[PDB]
Amino acid sequence: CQEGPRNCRELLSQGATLSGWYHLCLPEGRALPVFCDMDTEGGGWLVFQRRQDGSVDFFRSWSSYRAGFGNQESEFWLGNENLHQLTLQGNWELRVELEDFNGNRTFAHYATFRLLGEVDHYQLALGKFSEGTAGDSLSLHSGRPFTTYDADHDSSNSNCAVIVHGAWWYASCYRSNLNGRYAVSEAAAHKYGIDWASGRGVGHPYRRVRMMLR
Amino acid sequence: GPRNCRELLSQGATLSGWYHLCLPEGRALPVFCDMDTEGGGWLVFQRRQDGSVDFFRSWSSYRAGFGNQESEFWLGNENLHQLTLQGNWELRVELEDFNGNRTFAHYATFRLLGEVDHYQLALGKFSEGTAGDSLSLHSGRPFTTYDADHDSSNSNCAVIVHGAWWYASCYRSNLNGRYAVSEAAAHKYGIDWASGRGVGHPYRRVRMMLR
Amino acid sequence: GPRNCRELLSQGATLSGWYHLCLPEGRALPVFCDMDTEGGGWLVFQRRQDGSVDFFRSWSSYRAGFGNQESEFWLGNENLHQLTLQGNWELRVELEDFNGNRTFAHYATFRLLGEVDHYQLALGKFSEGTAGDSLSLHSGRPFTTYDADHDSSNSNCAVIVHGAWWYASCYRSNLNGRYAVSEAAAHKYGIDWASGRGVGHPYRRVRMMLR
Ligand SMILES: OC[C@H]1O[C@@H](O)[C@H](O)[C@@H](O)[C@H]1O
Ligand SMILES: [Ca+2]
Ligand SMILES: [Ca+2]
Ligand SMILES: [Ca+2]
Repeated sequence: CQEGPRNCRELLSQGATLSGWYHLCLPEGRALPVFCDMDTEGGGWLVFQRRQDGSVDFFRSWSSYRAGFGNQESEFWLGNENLHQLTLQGNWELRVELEDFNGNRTFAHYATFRLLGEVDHYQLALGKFSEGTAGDSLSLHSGRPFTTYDADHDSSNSNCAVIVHGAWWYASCYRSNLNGRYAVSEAAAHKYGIDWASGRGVGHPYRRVRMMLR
Repeated sequence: GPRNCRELLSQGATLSGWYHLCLPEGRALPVFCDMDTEGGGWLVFQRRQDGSVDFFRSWSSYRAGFGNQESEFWLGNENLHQLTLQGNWELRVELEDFNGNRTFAHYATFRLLGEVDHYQLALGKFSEGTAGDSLSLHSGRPFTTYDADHDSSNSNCAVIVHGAWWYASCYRSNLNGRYAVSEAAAHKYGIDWASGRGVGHPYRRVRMMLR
Repeated sequence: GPRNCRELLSQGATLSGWYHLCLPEGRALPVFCDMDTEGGGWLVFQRRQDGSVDFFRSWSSYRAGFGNQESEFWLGNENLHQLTLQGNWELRVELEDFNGNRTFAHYATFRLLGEVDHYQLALGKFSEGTAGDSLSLHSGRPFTTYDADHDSSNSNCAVIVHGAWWYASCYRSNLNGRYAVSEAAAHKYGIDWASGRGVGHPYRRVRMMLR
């Protein structure tokens, strides 16, 4: 990792103005492909999660969430270890984008986002809510470890990941569940899906979601 | 690094997609290469498909380029100037209507002058094309955006027609105009090619390409 | 990238998509890596899925590769020969019918000889596969295109069946064959796998991949 840029803002500043896949050079000297959104809200956003069509299975294990998974062309999770390494230094603001089946867009912004390391179960450290038409459904999850079906760290007598078919910084269980089970419409919706409580509520999911940092 | 798409094709890159070019300033430039059409080696510098990207942008935005490699984009006037400094690049314009019929226009050469000359279009002869000629009018004219009026109208054509182009008063083509998903949704001024479907009768997909 | 998709995955490349491999000669080769299927690390060298790309192509086109990163392609015979000069590459064939049913075929090893040997297929033993074995017949045979007949037939298999393959007289598999959008539009010879749906009963989606 022969130098490279440290984030999407730096790529943009350097003249990379089209959104798409770029390599960042991580602090440890490892190259990482990432999707940079160079257009929304001034550009320079590192998109680390995307839901679009239900083509990719998000009901995955600790190791899968740790390393990342999915398809560049469609849906993915960048990986918790990548996110921890990226967010160690610098202030990264979080933007969440949501789109319902009508094509109505809503959003949520948070001042900072950081994940602790694997020993701390990639615990979420979330900054304060700034603004968002979708409302705040992630603050509850701040301070909580990540749990998957094979790594129960939540505050429930059960395994929330198993219970609600996802992976997240579950409590018992959630106000948000963006790595939840995909549904192509309300009819096909699951009890627990790609939900944002303060927007459309539990059991009433979104068609497209993105989570992004700048 | 490679300086264009034909160079890339010659070295064995035979699949159409995104590649990196090396600009004179030692800058890496992502570009879309069409490695198939008419033998291949075409740098696609503008694409419209779905209305997902806003094309009503400022001088600075058009100078730098904007958009999404996954969908619609404008490569950027400065990028285009630097690319076309040398060589004679042929221009191919591809249009697709709402029924899916494709038509085209071919111009012998395409070059943009520098920013001091307002990215003036230098265009060779229309050679052939089922879409007919709707760019010759614009040859020799500076680029105009809503915040930088260089056209031949007392008003600002970019504002009147909601786009950016080498406007006169105002246009025979307007490929950076406002997107419309169907006819029914058509704007008075849209993604238009006057010799093709005419002003006010837009296309669903457009590509502008150099080779 | 390193030598194959497994090595990329092992270095942290966990998202499926287009990566670069560095070939023996020192040429960078864009390839698609599937980082998920059966643990991931598969290099996909052929993909069919729409019919948007013409697969009835010449010897030199099959040598160099052709298609679109976003959709259908053939990686190229010379590329495959270079990749398989070293290492052990298992072949996985993925087939999908018009109902979404997915079947597979696995072979222990896969290698292509050089051009002087007409990119002859060197195929290992069929291990398992719900689609059954329809490539074993083709092992040890030269590749054939409409402009280069090397098959075991008095005719040109590539012309008769409209594709390109390691034809005998003619085939039990024809995955580079003419696309069909339905079972109703099916051709005498199409994208066929004898032991699967059989000759004349084509698939909607196909991938050929190595690990
Ligand atoms: O029993 C699980 C439940 O946990 C709640 O806190 C959450 O609001 C619901 O979405 C549901 O997941
Ligand atoms: Ca628990
Ligand atoms: Ca004016
Ligand atoms: Ca013969």
